[PDB]
Amino acid sequence: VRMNVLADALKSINNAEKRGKRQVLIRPCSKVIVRFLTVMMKHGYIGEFEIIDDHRAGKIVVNLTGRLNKCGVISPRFDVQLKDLEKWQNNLLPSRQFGFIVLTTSAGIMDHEEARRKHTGGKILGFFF
Amino acid sequence: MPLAKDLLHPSPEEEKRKHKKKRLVQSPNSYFMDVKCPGCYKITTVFSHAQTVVLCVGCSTVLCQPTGGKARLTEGCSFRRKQH
Amino acid sequence: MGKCRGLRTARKLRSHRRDQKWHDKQYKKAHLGTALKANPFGGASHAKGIVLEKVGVEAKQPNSAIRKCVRVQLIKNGKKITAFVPNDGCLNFIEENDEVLVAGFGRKGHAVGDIPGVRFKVVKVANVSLLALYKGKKERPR
Amino acid sequence: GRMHAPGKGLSQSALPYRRSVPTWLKLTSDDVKEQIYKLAKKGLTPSQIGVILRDSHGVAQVRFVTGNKILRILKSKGLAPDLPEDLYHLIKKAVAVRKHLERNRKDKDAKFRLILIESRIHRLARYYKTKRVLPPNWKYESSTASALVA
RNA sequence: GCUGCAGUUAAAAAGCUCGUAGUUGGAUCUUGUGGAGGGUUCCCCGCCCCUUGCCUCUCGGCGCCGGCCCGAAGCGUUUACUUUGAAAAAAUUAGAGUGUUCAAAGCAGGCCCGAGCCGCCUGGAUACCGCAGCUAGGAAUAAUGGAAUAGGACCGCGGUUCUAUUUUGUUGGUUUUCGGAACUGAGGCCAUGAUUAAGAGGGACGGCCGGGGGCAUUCGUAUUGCGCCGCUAGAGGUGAAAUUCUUGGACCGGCGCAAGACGGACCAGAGCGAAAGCAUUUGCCAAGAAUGUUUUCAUUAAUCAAGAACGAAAGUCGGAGGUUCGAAGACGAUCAGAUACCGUCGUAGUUCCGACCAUAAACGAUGCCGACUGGCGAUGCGGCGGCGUUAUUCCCAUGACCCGCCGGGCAGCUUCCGGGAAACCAAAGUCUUUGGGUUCCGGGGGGAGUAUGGUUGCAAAGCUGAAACUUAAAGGAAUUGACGGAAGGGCACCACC
Repeated sequence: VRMNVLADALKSINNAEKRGKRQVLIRPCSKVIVRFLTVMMKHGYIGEFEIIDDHRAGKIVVNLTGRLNKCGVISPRFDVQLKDLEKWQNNLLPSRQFGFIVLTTSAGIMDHEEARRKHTGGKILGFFF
Repeated sequence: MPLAKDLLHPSPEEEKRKHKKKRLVQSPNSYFMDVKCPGCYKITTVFSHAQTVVLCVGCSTVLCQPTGGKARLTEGCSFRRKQH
Repeated sequence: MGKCRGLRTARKLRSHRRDQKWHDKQYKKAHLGTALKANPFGGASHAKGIVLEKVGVEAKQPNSAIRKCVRVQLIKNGKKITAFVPNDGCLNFIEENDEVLVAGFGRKGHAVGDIPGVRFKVVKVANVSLLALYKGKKERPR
Repeated sequence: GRMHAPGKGLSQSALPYRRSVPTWLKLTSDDVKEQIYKLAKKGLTPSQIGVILRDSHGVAQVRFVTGNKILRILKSKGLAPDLPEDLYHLIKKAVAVRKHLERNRKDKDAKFRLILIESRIHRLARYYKTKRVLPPNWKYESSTASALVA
């Protein structure tokens, strides 16, 4: 089956970081997972990552540090309209000061902090902190 | 696990003794072979897991016996791969 | 957990909850109305009746006492209710074949304290309170 | 895993990354085609065809010495069958079961297994028939099973 | 309990599987540079092929010197989503202003002059309004779309047919022309059109494997009965007895025959089956798992109301059979009583064939599918490799034993993985840092699986299933005591010998 790919992905890197690891193997490589981890890399929670290529769908390998505490998925994907936002981020984050809800908009995939400056609502995907 | 092990670059057969679809790239574990048996003097090429009787045009008319795995040869000789 | 979290599963949620709400005790009394039909009250806070005759009602163990209740028939149903009488000597201020005003104990369906079979008490005899009869700031109007 | 058994298992074929020729080989695209057409005359069906090439002839597979699959080559001629062999092999099995069932009415195990293989036909049929690979009026019955397998 | 519950044992996963609706569903189809706004690349015009995709034009303006250029007109396959507008009765609510004597309110009010100003100034905002509908922008995400038995491109031509009403000043007879439309052939031009094959599924192929199932067939010993032979007095049975059996002789020993039942030891934290279940031989009939594969198909899937198959034992109906055991029943004991435990006898039943019945502690008391996360030694099956021995023709091919590796299967051991109320559990783990998919089901203890109506059944009953009234506890795990006609040690002439 593997109904939702992204939802199975994050639990590995969540589990792996707890035990004390710094290399993982996540499959089967969706484009959606790439742009997620790109945003998550900029802020600094993970390091550079290598995309292995296969014809089947690829495999991805990540280098990570203890800075991450947990990245979760939120499924199914609800809408946000920039007044629903404040209610979401209260429940899902440890603090106002830091933590980053991610979402996708027509202006691309980004954190919530950026979307507020573009006046774009959209569909929420996950979170991390 | 020592819980710090590399996974980018594996050992030549100490981390490529694994199941073939649990490797980083999927490889077959099979090969071809350029055979020239001495009852059918022709350069035949045959797959390792024959799955079926390979016939001969010489005095003989059998070259392989299929089994549950690699097919054993009746009296044949000359193994190549070549390369793959 | 252990249940659907679809995006188009509003029907399967809102029909399930509407069924499993009936297993609650409270909800099942309110909405069937079997409460109203079975009760000697119409849901009214009080009710009025006429005395039938005094009784003595024994207590549940460990306690032993005689509790001096009454038994009353109602005006608007004609059915019978057994009603407690409060403080000492207030029994005497209730006289047989007069009207009284009844009221629930304060537990809203269940028998209270060590007295069984009683679910109601008495507040006014004839436009005069048990208090003023007891304390002595009023007298019997007869 | 399995769709009418509880089991789970891996035995799937695994192809190499490469895909050249590779170098060592012969029988240009065209040579492979006439090599195939002869086989389909003899009643060798597309699955069998690729096997009998792979085991004793120089091909790795007939998808890297041609730009098409084994089946599409046969279909372009018009010499393809009117139903897929996959559907045929399901129906082929279930008739013998029904024969054994008439000869022995106390083999409840066979009766049970027939329900599986029966329902597996109907599911497969509902793939093809929506895709306009079968007539939208064709159904599976005892009578139509008898005639279509012959 | 959507946010946000629980189901091993506390209330609780349909006996099991199939299956339509419903819900849910893998991967894959574009990036860099000057100017402008913000950093030191990066986010309105353009450029590589594209850039708000095009043309075709013609009517009504803008231009520059008849000729030429660019805005408005058809639109980019369709929707969800998101963003901007329009359109939304008041009061209420939020909320701006205002000194109601303060406030609840209210919508007012505030200024300078003796009146001699015949007046001045100012408020009565703003927000919100599920949906659905209307409007414009975005193109990520989620659905939908095209040429594979070819038609896309160009004034490319032919063949064929219909039709438009304009002009030769006008009006009538004729004929082409032009425009629109419809249909047919042969030929150019396209890089002339197919994404991969999921550590998803289906299907073929190969060699094996198993108390899997059906049908036929074969065999063993015992038990009981019968016949015959031999010896003589007790035999059965229990804690102790007795019923009962016995010189026409039992029990016991020997020999042969018949009937029905049944597959020991070997037989195991072993195997197969969806579950219920499945062990003598041999053959036949159809079926299935796992593994091997550089074969085939190309998303064909997951879970499931309706509906469907199988489903222990007992029971019911009709036939066959009836050794053994045996509800019922008749006796003998034990007991104050003893309709029981124990002994003897014994019907139904137990067995087979054909119909019914649908229930169990149908228990791992633990839904199914998928992902991730410790260590170690075994066992059954397949495949792969080997330094080693042995079996046969000295052989090779191979079997047996030895060692290691890779799959999937029944299980075990180990611990500050983590969880749990604890017992315990590599899952019952990855849960207040709560969301992978989906079905079923639970709400204090009784009343009650009763009442009632529906439905199925020949019968027995099964499924579906309340309330009145009553009560403050019922229940789970664990700990300390006491107790035990529980187990192992030790001790006493207030215990015994």
